[PDB]
Amino acid sequence: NALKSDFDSLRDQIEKAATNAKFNGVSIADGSTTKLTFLANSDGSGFTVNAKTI
Amino acid sequence: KLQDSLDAGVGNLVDADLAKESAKLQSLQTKQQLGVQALSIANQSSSSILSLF
Repeated sequence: NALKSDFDSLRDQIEKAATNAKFNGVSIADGSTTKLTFLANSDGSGFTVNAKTI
Repeated sequence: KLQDSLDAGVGNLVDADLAKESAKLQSLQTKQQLGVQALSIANQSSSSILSLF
């Protein structure tokens, strides 16, 4: 039971660390969106960064 | 660690690169002085009229 409580505390900490990784209201690692495209050139072509849910 | 990364990101957005700004200052000083001499030359254009009379 003690090892079980340790394991559950560790996974709850993982949920906290994963959910709180935001910047300017967006996150690439929490699974909220599929991808984040950023401007790459003057014509509006983007720079894709696929999301990696952790 | 999260507050550190957030402050570093806010600094990455707002902070200026001071070396480029020092170069821009060194350019603008000379540009302002050349403009002052250009206006000083422009002020004298009417002087030729006195020779006419």
